[PDB]
Amino acid sequence: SPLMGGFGMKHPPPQILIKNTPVPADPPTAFNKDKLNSFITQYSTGQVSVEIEWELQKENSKRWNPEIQYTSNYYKSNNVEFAVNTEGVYSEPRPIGTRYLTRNL
Amino acid sequence: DGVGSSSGNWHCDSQWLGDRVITTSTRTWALPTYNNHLYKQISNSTSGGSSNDNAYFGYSTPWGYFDFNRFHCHFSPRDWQRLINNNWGFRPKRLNFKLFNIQVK
Repeated sequence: SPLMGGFGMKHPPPQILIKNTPVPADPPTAFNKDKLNSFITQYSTGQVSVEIEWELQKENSKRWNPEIQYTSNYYKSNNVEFAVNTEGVYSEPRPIGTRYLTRNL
Repeated sequence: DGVGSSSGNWHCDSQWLGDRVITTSTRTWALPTYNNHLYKQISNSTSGGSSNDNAYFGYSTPWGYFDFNRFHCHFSPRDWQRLINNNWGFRPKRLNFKLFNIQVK
């Protein structure tokens, strides 16, 4: 199990590598054997989509009293947590774990 | 059936399906003799009431009655927490009622 947290796999999702194909500038009219070092300045943009299906393990606890749950605080604040600021900057105000429900040992 | 055979089992559990939750609750009850098997006319005069706003007339019966018209009679605190944290609405659909293991002393 990865020490930083997560799922350890011998064959994880493969690395996806992307590069802009070089586009040479105008070459000299006389042959030169050296590799070209004059290229048209280029960059690329586009959209990327990733879809992941997750399997869930439902809880079947017989605990009587209510569990601890992650919840936002109703108390008034200048900004909504996990939202944008007045300058459009998105922020994550706190780390959120996964361990709120309980089960016996 | 017979004296030495139970007429029912203890059923108390909650079953959570996709769009439905089934709550079952079993309780032990005690029923005394009310009014010494008599019907009695009652009123604010019999109870000593004086105010016009609290005057009444009615009858007290030797019968008891079963009441389960409170949510905690069916939902445990954990089930209630699940219902309120995971659903936009709910409503009762059908009812099953049982009396068993009668013991008269």
